[PDB]
Amino acid sequence: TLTKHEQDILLKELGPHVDTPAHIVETGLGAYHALFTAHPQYISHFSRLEGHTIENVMQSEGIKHYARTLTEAIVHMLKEISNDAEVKKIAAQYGKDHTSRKVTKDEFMSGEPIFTKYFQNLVKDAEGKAAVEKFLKHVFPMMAAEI
Ligand code: HEM
Repeated sequence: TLTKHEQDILLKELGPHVDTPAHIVETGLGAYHALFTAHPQYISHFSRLEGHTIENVMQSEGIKHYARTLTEAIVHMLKEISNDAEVKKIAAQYGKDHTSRKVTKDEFMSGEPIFTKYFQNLVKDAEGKAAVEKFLKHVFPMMAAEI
């Protein structure tokens, strides 16, 4: 399980990106710009991104909705990342948000390297970039097991 120290480093270094509603949305938008630039065929899987392609998805109203839900799901797991039983419970809930959707388990896991690089570019030092990678490597398989 991640240590309380690692939880503290993550919360401290990601704090300026998740401290206001506007910051939450800008952090999420960056994650989707990375995910869809690598895999633009994933836009079609999200119901509110109907009618859009890579040329115009980032300007949509629907992408702002998912920017908040993705980022706030991540911050909920970060807040409990040193509590093994709670983060496993939370991650199971977020994985279950994907079971009946159009996304495959392989597509879901393809987000790991993209979100790791993106979130690592938001933090300031190597310790925090390593914690971001450890965090995502721990929660991605918990969520993916529900898919
Ligand atoms: C850190 C990893 C991830 C987290 C925490 C996460 C979290 C979520 C959450 C909370 C929802 C529900 C959205 C809502 O309330 O509207 C959702 C939906 C969904 N996610 Fe993820 N997700 C992650 C990775 C991915 C990846 C890599 C994909 C790949 C395409 C993906 C595809 C989807 C799809 C297709 C939906 C359903 C959206 C709809 O049809 O409106 N997720 N995800």
